[PDB]
Formats: sequence, C-alpha cells, structure tokens
Amino acid sequence: GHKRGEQLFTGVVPILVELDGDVNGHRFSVRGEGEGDATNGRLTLRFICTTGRLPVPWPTLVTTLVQCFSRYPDHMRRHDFFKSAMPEGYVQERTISFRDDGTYRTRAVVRFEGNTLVNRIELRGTNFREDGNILGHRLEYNYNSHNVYITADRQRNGIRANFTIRHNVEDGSVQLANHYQQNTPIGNGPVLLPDDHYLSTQTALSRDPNERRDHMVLLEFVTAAGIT
Ligand SMILES: [Cu+2]
Repeated sequence: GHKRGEQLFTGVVPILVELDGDVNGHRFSVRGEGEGDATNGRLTLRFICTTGRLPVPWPTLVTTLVQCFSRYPDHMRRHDFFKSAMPEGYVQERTISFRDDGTYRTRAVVRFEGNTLVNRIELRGTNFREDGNILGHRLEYNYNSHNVYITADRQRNGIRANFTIRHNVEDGSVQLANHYQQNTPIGNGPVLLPDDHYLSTQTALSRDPNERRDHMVLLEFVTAAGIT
C-alpha cells in the first residue's frame, strides 16, 4: 500500500482536525483546518476552541492535534508506516502522563475523507491538580523541538512511539509530559513496519490578531532520521 500511500502526499493536502475532550469533567471541542506538504515535512494549521476557552493550555494538545506529513528521506522510504496505511488510515492512541499531575488518554482516527486528511480525536484527562501548571494555565505559549522515537509493533502490525515533551513553565521550570503511543492500521492491505528511527519535530505556535475565539496557529516541520 506504500506506493499508493506515497502518491496521496506528493502535493499539498487539506487537513481537518476534530477533537472532543473531557478534562477533570470539563468538556471542550477543538476544530482545526489547514494543509500538509509531506514532500517538505510541513504542516500549517489553525485551531479554534469551539466551546469557549480551552480548559488546558494549548501547548498540551499539540501532540494530540498527523505524522503521515513527516518528510521521510528517499533512503528511509521503506520505514514510513504512516503513509503506507493510507487512504484507509490508522488508529493513533496515547497515554500522556504529566509529571506530578494528571493524564490524557487519546484515541484518534487518521484517514482520508475524499481528498482531505482527517484527524478525529477523543481525549479524556483525569486526576489533574486544580492549581497545577495545566489547570492553572502556567505553561508558556511556545514549544520545544523533540525527537519521536519510533519502533515496530509486529504483533499489532503497527508502531509504538515513546518521547517526553518539555513544556516551558512561566516561572522558568519545565513541565514534563511522558508520551506512550501506539498506531494500528484500519485497512487489511500491507503496511511498512519500520526499523527503529526518530521523527525530528519542530513546532512554531502563533496567534491570529483578527480572531476573537480561543485559538492556536501552528506551523510544524517534521523529518525522519536515525537510519543511514
Ligand atoms: Cu505498500
């Protein structure tokens, strides 16, 4: 499926993101729109909290809110699980453990709906501290560059990822977010299971000066590496 998979991402692909969340019993929705250019490893997305103010800091939702847009170098083309699963797509599930705070559990369907790459997500957040860095909104509106360490999950016919997000705190401390990820294909066709490698992920967060709703403008650059 990797040959057809590759061809689905050769140009600029429209993206739709839909997130329904419940954190410590606070319900919210995020809707995101933009485009991906896998050839350049580039994402541009605009996200709206459609339900009011986001009950958690925007930066905490970045990993949850489409790794099929990663730039896989030619010599790593056999290691691109994400594109090989398209168009039928994959289920992406995470546990995100915030050090000394609560936990997100996420389940996402990533697939083509017509010519649009859609990321449809459910998030449940539990056991957050009422006056922690997250519910207290003490995280800076910024984002560090990270390596996502990918390994094959042969039993699942998919992949696992492990990484720790470093969120800058307003007092100059760092809030760690331990990510446990598994991806499983939705389709029955063959997918590529990779040798161990990483995704070099860089994220720029900005604001739309014209937008009244709680929102996040995102630009992301992602390249696969760690295989010679
Ligand atoms: Cu294939």
